[PDB]
Amino acid sequence: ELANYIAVIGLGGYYPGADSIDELWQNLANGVDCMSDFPADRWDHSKIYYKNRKVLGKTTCINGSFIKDVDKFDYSYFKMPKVYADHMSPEVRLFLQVAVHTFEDAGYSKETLLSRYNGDVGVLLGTMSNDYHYYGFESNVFRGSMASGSGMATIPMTVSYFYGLTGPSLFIDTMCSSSSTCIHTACQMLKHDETKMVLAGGLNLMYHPYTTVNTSQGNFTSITSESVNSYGVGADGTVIGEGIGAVLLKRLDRAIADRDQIYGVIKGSAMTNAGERNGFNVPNPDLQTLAIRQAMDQAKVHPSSISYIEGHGSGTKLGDPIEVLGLNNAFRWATDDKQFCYLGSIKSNIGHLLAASGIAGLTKTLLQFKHKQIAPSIHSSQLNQDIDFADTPFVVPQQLIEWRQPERQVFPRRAGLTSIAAGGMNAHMIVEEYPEPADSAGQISEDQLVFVFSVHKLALLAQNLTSFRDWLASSEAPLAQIAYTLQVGKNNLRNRLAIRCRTRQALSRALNACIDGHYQSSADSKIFYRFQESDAVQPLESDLNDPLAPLLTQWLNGDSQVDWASLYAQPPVRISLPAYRFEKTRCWYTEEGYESSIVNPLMFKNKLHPLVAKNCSTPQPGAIFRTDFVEDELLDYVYSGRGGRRLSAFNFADVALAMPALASRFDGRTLSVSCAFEHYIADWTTVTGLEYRLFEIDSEQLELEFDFRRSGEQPTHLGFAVINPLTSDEPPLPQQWLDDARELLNRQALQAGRQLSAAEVSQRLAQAGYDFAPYLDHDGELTIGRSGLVLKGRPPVNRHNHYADNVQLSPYLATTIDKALYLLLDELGLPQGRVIVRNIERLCCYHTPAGGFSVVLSGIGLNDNELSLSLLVLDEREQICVKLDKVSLYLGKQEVASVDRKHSLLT
Amino acid sequence: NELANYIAVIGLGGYYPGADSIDELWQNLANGVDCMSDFPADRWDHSKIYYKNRKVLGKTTCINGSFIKDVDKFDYSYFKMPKVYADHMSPEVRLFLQVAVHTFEDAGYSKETLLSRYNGDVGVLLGTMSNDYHYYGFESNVFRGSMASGSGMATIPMTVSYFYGLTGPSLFIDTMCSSSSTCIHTACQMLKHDETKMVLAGGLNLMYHPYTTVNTSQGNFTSITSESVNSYGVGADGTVIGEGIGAVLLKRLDRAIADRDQIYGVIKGSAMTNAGERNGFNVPNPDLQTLAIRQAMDQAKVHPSSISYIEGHGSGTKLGDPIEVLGLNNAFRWATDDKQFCYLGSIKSNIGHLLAASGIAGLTKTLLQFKHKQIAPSIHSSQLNQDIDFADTPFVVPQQLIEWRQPERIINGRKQVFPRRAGLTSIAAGGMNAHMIVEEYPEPADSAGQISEDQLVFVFSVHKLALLAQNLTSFRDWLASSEAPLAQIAYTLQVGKNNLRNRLAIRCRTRQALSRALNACIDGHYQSSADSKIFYRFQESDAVQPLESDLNDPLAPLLTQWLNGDSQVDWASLYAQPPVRISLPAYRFEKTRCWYTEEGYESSIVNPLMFKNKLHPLVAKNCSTPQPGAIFRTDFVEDELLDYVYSGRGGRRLSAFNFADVALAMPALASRFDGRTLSVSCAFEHYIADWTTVTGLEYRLFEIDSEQLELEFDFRRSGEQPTHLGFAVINPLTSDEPPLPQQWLDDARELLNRQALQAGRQLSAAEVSQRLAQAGYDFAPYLDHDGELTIGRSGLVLKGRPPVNRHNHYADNVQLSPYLATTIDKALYLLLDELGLPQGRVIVRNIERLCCYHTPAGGFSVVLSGIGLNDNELSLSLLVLDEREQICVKLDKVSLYLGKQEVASVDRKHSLLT
Repeated sequence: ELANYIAVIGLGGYYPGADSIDELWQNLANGVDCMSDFPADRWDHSKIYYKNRKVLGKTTCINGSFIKDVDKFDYSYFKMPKVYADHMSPEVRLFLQVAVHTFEDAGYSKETLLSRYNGDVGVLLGTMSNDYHYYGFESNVFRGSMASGSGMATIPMTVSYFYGLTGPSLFIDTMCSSSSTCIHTACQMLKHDETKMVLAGGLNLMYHPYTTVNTSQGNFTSITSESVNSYGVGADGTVIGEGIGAVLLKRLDRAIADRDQIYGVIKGSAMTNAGERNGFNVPNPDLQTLAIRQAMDQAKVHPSSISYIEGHGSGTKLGDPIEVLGLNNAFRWATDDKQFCYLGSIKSNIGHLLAASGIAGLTKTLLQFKHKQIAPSIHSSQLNQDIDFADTPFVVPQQLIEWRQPERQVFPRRAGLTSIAAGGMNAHMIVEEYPEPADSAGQISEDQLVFVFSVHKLALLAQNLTSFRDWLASSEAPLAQIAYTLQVGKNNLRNRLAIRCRTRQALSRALNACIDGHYQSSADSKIFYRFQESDAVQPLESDLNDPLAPLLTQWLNGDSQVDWASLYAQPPVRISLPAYRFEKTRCWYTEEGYESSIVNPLMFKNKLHPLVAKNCSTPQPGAIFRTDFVEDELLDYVYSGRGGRRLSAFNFADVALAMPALASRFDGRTLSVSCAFEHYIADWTTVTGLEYRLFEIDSEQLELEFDFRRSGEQPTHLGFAVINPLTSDEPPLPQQWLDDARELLNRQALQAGRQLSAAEVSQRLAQAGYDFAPYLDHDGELTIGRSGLVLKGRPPVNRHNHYADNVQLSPYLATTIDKALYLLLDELGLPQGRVIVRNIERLCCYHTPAGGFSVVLSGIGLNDNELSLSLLVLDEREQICVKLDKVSLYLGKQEVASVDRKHSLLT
Repeated sequence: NELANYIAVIGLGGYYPGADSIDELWQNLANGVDCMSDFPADRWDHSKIYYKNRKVLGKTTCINGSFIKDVDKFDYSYFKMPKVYADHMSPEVRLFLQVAVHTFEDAGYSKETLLSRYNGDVGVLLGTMSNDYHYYGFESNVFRGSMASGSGMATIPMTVSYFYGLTGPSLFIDTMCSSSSTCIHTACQMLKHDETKMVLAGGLNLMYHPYTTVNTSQGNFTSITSESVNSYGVGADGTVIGEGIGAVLLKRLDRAIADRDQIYGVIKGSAMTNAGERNGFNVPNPDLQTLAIRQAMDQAKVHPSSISYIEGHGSGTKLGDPIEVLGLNNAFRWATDDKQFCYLGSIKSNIGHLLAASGIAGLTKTLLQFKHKQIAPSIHSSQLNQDIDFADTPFVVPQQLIEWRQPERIINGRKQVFPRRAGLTSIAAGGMNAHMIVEEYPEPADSAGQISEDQLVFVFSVHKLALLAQNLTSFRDWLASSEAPLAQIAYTLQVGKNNLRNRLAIRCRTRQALSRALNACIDGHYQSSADSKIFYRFQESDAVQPLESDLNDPLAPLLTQWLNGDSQVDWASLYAQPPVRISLPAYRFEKTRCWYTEEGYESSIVNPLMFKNKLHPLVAKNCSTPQPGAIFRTDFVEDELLDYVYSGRGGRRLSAFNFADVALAMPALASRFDGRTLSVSCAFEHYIADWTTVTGLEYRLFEIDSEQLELEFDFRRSGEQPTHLGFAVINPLTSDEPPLPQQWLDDARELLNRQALQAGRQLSAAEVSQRLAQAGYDFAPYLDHDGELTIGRSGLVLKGRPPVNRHNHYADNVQLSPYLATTIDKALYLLLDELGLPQGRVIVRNIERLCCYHTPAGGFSVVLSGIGLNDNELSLSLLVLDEREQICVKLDKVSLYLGKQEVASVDRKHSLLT
């Protein structure tokens, strides 16, 4: 039956929070959460983030997990021109590095694959995205440009090309189960002797911001959680992470004969599709169960003998319980025993790696075999309430524990691994530990020990050796396994170094003499090298009676096929050596500060100002600007009230402030503006445009007429503003006004007088028929005083438009003022009063504060049908950010008759 | 035992260019029909993105292709899906889903039958090299918040598996061009090892987004000269991409024989290899192709002499075709010294290279060859590839439709008659090779089965009553050309069509009765008669014409269950022997348009923002202030202005006449003189010898009064302040306007006649080209169609022919095109040359009274006359006329500046001045 089993002989990958596979294990073993924020060096996530799916074009993904150096690629090492690497998908580049790590980890240089198998090796992998082509597409939207990105099949075939492989090179996509499907396929290929080894794996990356927009619209990721709570407190959805992984697979009889490292044995694997169900993305537990049973059957293993399951564990309310039901039904036909098998998921640590979820899971499980420990499965200190684990075979491990061989006969450590595709595909495989051989150190005479290293760049030699020296200090491996694997399992590159010695001491000293750059061959070591890059040679002085002399002479001279094995009476078993340190040269289609239009779309960046799109001036005196009013381009500005969609009058204050720069005028000066409205737009729904006319009246003064229009109608005149530069010249603030604000702010910090919570402020606005979603609905506390009122605001971190750099008086602030004004109306006995601004006199605006602010209304008076008042906006340090001498409000028929003239505020 | 090693093809479907059914495709193949066509106008205007070579980034060199119809249409209702969902879904998923139905049904397996027989244990395996629908939503998101579009690759197979409730492996697999063959190969192994009961395998290629062709063009593997794939023929530069969607239903041979399926053919052996070590990612190794062929042959236990047809990759490249034939020869010649006994062709000659679908296309042709016992011609090979010595090979490329004989050989003393056997080969650019050996299979003697003719009923169902008449018409048309026994039609209708909500049954014993009844139903008269009884239940409208109780009649219960809407109905119990499945006509899906955009949409890829964000190609944006005058500014970027810039000795050049066009554009930019004919004069105050250094252009426009605009224009260079360039006056014409002076018209007349007659001193197009070349000009990529020059006593004329493909196909306010401006620069240079300045500099000082009455649609003539030399100024009058000889542009006077050594060098006695 050994011809039916498959050995994993090689393991590699890049994972978030770890620089090596062994660092990955320490993180797992120590329950480290490896999720993090979207990294600032890719894009600024605050510019595309929004809390729910209702604003199209943003993403609801709060965070993820990320590998380092996604843009780095050693193009020189893979004999590729740089311009080519710059245009090639990172999926291809980084998988190519991971492939070298996995072959090398297994103890198979390129040259050894040719010798042993004449390249008869397959490569199978999948990914669910490959978005690099967007760089060239987007550039082509603007200008004639080079396409970017690589076809999916280019990923495996480039590995096969670089390594000269003749076995099957396939890209396979089965969504989330893709890497497991590749692993399963590899096993069949190997079982039936179609190729001698297979490299199988997968990846998931998120280097383009649109990847997260598309993910968000797929509606399967959480909009609340920053973690994947595998079998714990179920979320609305999963969280996506990054990674790249591969295993090298060989049929078991052959791996034994070849004396490979065997991380574990795959003894059964099975796939099923969900089948008939109601909903594309809905699982059928029974078809999961079936794959699990087929895998166990094929492995000839009774389910009592399984002691660990690496579950899918994607973290959802409804997927997790379904998965466990699937597992339970796959066990309980054979036993009634409860909570004898551990159940976890690496998703808890690094998130859902989509196509790579299967290989990530297998990586953890193999690591557990190797250390004979079960890692914690985190974010599950509270277990999913819809799962009754006590009636299952399963316990979710909360700490690092000894993986004991279970007794029931003592059984070896056996695990099952499950991967589940959204679209229906399931995979389960049974894996078992394998014992290290008794004779794994091999046999070589000591005077024939030599340690050979090669790098492609002399710049990197010091690093590669430094990395190898520290690994050595804490390695347990016999010197003959290290020597043999260096000889047979490292790509033989152009700068070559040999250290002949027979102890660890000597090897370290020698290493340090090389790292320090002098290469003085000590008493306990001889150092030889040939560095073809520089032509430097420290020649081997050779001997007649010495089998090693010619072999070493060939290697140093650059030959690629040296009979190292002849030095050994028995070959040592292969071992894991530290990964080659690739050169980290950036290869990317764009400059580093680049922001895709996905971050700033053209509804923002094609406008001079969010409410002033285009200059349409004619040779006539005066400048003319025009804007198409499209509500969805202006989600920062428009809100609902009783009787229609609205937009603060104070936003036209921000337009008046922006005008002098649009006229190359009053540069660097801060401005006063007044503004008078001759019409009230109760419903902006059918407004199609805005027009502005700007006139220079003299050197000190600009005037702005503005209008709107609707489909089919002539223009309607809207308003008129006057804009002046500001100076030291203007009077000090009246003392009465500052006293009132001092007193109002103090009753807010102390909470005296009529006082409404944010929640109560929300209900008043809600019951008045206001809706401020998606960007204007953060409400603050209200203080009502003897002399006026204060309403706090806190601008959202995420707004719609993060491009415009000329918005001084922000729409959040503007709208916050509209709210203060309504609340004043309410306070004066007008719970339904319309806020109609007739006039604004002498508004100065330094900036909208990035933190909280307070809006203060005082000096409130009523005359005929006008409610006048003074307004200030202070920040959290109580620095005045806006000062506005007088707002005049217009009170309709109904407002005049209803208004409470008694009110203390008024008198 | 051994038959369990072989895989039967029991079903066949697809969509291919120039064919509305698989039968029509055979007819096209049998008749040698070229199915390539122009990029279709109902998708995009190819002339706006085409360029002849790869030097212009953003365009495509793809001349043509092949295309299926109705790439935008999808029966979302049949597939139980909201329309909005269908609209955002990749056509790859949508169309493969329809083809999957055709293929299951062609095999004779409804959904309900797949469930009863195998519990859905059926796999789905396909690939494609493109899925570009996501660009609609990406592009829209570049502009505004928008829904994403497109489906992931694995959504294609899993959607079929979802709709059919299948539990077998559902995989997307990409091995580039060999993808569909890799899928069929993989299916065979899964079926051999009994991992699943049947597999649907296939592939597809589509080009519905213009960018797909841009990306292909930059891949540098398609011909820039040929409108055909010349498989094994001459003129093989690079391949040409075609569209198609194909699948086959596969089952293990023993199971297929036992179930009495239609067996189109038997796959007896299949192997895959990768190219391995080699010099160049896209370079083949013929030895690894040979290894694949040998392994397939070994696996089928076939001697190479027994193979009588090969469906070659045949991609029509200069390097690939000889290499492929080398690989095939090496795979054969070890076994036989026979030459030219086996036919070799490729369906790519008819429909182009279907990339991932190349293999299932080739398999489709081969299975049709077996069915008809004929070898189809392989076209575009009447002259054979000159680097292939075919007489030293086993192979000949068939030029006609020929009968496929069972080949026969006495081998090692024993007469062997072999069945028709074919080898098929698919090759990927990146290394992967597939070869499979496929063999004809004989039709059973008793395929008609047995049933009492009283138990014949013909059952039909549709999802929408509105499509009923159409489906019955298509069945009736098929029926009129078919002699299939009635029992087989009845049974395949019973087990092999998805059972849908509107159900119709015609019960009758003969053809004549069935045809009568179909005619009736088709017309909406569903009444029974002596020779036929008609029953139905249309759940959609709730109309019922039920049968009556007959305790005796075997058909009553089953028919009642079926009409009532039951899925599990034991039709097989009517038959003493079940008939063999036959192919019935495809269901006619509703052709509703599901697309992300409206019809008429052009991607920015067609009109990029470097064109569409400008008010005019030379006038990007208004930057005016409140002071009188309008101000415009433009960033000078040569690559955004390929229509405009050329090279001369000094450097990069831009015709001065382009500024007359800018002036002509101005009054519309200022809302002035709408509709009126304009007159423009301009004076140039500086000559730019190399435009390379120019970074920007600035324009100031002023109203002098009612009837006059003045335009000032400057340029700037990096880190310099604006330099002045010139000054235009723009006035509208009155109809106070005198006609053209008579002399001037006489001269033009005579000169155009001299041109039409090829009279006097003429320079051919080639000579004019060398005059300019020897003077250091280069007009690539857009301004280089040099025409003939005619010189007479008093003027000259140069012919212009504006190329169909230019850089900017978006601007609508270009009246004097840059091609015409630059053609004027050429004429003026040729004047200088003829006056004795073969290296003369054209420096335009002044343009007096230019009117552009119309814009030539195509060809034109530039006429120079009234030529004078006064001090250092060469002045002339100029006309542009179109092919009808209507005056498009008239210009009283151009003034050229000549330097002093130029003034000394001119021939003062030349007739042009005399």
